[PDB]
Amino acid sequence: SAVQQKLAALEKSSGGRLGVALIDTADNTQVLYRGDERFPMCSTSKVMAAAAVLKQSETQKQLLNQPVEIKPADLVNYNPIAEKHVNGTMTLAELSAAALQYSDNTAMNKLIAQLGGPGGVTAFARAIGDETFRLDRTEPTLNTAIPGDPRDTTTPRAMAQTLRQLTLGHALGETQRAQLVTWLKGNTTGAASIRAGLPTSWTVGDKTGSGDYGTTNDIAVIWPQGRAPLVLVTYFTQPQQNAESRRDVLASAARIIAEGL
Ligand SMILES: *[B@@]1([O])O[C][C]([C][O])O1
Repeated sequence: SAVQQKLAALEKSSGGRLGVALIDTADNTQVLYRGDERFPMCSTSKVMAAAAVLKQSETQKQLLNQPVEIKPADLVNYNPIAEKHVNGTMTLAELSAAALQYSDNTAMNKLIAQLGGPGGVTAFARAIGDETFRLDRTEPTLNTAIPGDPRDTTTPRAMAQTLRQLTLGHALGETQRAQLVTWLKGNTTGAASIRAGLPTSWTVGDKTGSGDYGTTNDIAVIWPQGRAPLVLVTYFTQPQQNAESRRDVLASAARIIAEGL
């Protein structure tokens, strides 16, 4: 299609490897580019950890209000919110929000611990029908994004389907789904990524990711004004370990997708 030709051209111009999956929930049509290739998730994996904790809260009704102590040893490489609460506590809701809206890595590690390790996050993916997602490591090493390494990867197709189920479907209870959507819509890290390629009037909830090898990711639910929502996953990684982030590629891919509608 026109869109696949434009995405291939964008990829060629960028020097890296681009993966895209769009689900249009109007007709459940899909647009895929490298849709079944594995990409390092980096921080887009935080959506799965937060959703797994939300799923737990369907039975443990007060779980999100449980205080979790932030100790100095807990701090890793990027902890914008957790740093503000060292030697104090954050609730699981606050940690989930921090992981999602600020990409706080300490928050992610506390969520992983709550789930019993990376295998607990992966188990939740399996439980909602995602056979592709795998979380193997904690922060910060899950961002190494080594070419060919299957650890901490998923495919665009799988992540788009899972994000659809979590936000628009019923993998979560009604209050939990609404909470997740609220958290994603409040993301603070996404302005230069998918959002930048879309009409300013569209509502977007997204989670970015970045890692080594210039890995630059964003996964989004998009609510166009007067139109069924869309789920868009854009993964990008580069051949040089020290490559710079390329959020503009994700913006451009979103723009190309949006043109085709
Ligand atoms: B994710 O990818 O988003 C930011 C943090 C930095 O390590 O991880």
